[PDB]
Amino acid sequence: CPLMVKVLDAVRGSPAINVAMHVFRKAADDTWEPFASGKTSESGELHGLTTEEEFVEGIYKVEIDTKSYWKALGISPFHEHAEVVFTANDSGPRRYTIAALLSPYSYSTTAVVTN
Amino acid sequence: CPLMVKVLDAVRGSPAINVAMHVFRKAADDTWEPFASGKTSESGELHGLTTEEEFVEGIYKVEIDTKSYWKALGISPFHEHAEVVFTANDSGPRRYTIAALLSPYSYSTTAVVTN
Amino acid sequence: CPLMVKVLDAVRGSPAINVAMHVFRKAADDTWEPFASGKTSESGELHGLTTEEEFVEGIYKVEIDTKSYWKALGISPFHEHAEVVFTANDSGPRRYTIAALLSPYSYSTTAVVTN
Amino acid sequence: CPLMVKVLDAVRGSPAINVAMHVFRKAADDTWEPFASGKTSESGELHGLTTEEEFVEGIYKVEIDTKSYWKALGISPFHEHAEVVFTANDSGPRRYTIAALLSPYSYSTTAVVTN
Ligand SMILES: CSc1nc2cc(Cl)c(Oc3cccc(Cl)c3Cl)cc2[nH]1
Ligand SMILES: CSc1nc2cc(Cl)c(Oc3cccc(Cl)c3Cl)cc2[nH]1
Repeated sequence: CPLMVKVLDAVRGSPAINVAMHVFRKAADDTWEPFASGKTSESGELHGLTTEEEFVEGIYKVEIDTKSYWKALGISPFHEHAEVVFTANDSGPRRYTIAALLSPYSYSTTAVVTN
Repeated sequence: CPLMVKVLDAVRGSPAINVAMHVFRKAADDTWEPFASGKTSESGELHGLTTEEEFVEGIYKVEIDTKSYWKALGISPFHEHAEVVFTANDSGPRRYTIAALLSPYSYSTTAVVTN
Repeated sequence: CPLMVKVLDAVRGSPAINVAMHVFRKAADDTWEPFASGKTSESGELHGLTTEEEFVEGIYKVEIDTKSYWKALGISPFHEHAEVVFTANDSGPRRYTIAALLSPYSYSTTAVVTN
Repeated sequence: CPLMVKVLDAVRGSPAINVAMHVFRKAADDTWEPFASGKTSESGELHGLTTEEEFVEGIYKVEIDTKSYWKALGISPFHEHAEVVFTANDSGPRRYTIAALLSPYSYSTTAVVTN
């Protein structure tokens, strides 16, 4: 699994469950083409977005739909979504974990890159 | 000053100086049109982006060029840029402060909305 | 002002007001002796904790009563308090700003050390 | 496993490996008694600190030795250590995961509490 996302909720002290996210890849004409999408499980994890063959070099954007997550819980948050934009596989294949911690007016994201 | 941005460097424990950013407003056709831009000062702050008359309700995107910042320090970063995407909503007098804390593989952002 | 603390609320997107904290200095027998204390202002800031003459090199602990803050908002928090423990070291003129961003089950803290 | 700790490094984009930590529990005389200790594995995780029987109600402090971690990597950080202080098992047994993200001048911690 070369691209996985883990999301935690800092208000409830729990995984962030049912968070939708869309992944895009920058096309040669510099537009964002849809690449993969999914939602976090009961563990706050989203696996199986892509494969080693399909996950070629490029610039990728992970849009985490944090607004829909908070609204579904009856909370009005600040951000529309959280964005994680990065060049992937520039030096050969890597495995990426994107971790996110969500509050209504704040979020943090970090990346774990392994070879 | 209805919109200010402050950027901090978590590696050096200092304001992030000379960090360029652009602010976009979402248009009716869902494109991002330029709205304002600048570079952070020696205090890591960027003031004077817009005025109350101009800063109407809408969806705004702040795109922070974190990659050039790390590159100029000789450090290889993960992210192409940091994005902060939010709705401005009229609810009493509201000043927006967007803060971003930068590390090579991570960033945190929070909003302080005051009266 | 060689030592200032700023506290933000990530649930409400606001300064954390009336947050009490104590600062301790480590003594030669490894106990923590009281050094300074106060409560954050309406801007979430606590100034005037110490002076340059008094703020000598040493290990300092800032103990922030985050639990009382959340309790007064009707929210059950995880942490008993937030601690920031650091060494003050003379390297040019150095002002210390300690920032803490509070959520019920999380906190982030950073230091900005300027000249 | 009722108490586990996961630590990530925001500078290297990796688990934080070989981070030492000491856990203390507040005794009836209000002193901190040593409870458990360990170091994070290659995955940045520390398991096996305690057992369900031994992990009774109380106030616990997890001291994460972030200074030794950064120094061992030749970096001079701000904090002496990161502290996580919390009441555990007040409403019956729970499982706690403490997650931490480390930068030289900043850290974030969050808690995941499951039943
Ligand atoms: C893939 S299993 C897993 N490892 C984790 C490591 C950490 Cl640090 C974590 O918390 C965070 C995740 C993102 C930003 C911050 Cl600021 C924090 Cl604190 C959750 C984690 N979940
Ligand atoms: C209301 S104006 C304001 N000044 C600030 C100074 C600091 Cl250092 C601050 O910290 C942070 C900024 C971003 C992420 C994190 Cl994780 C933290 Cl901790 C927030 C601030 N907001």
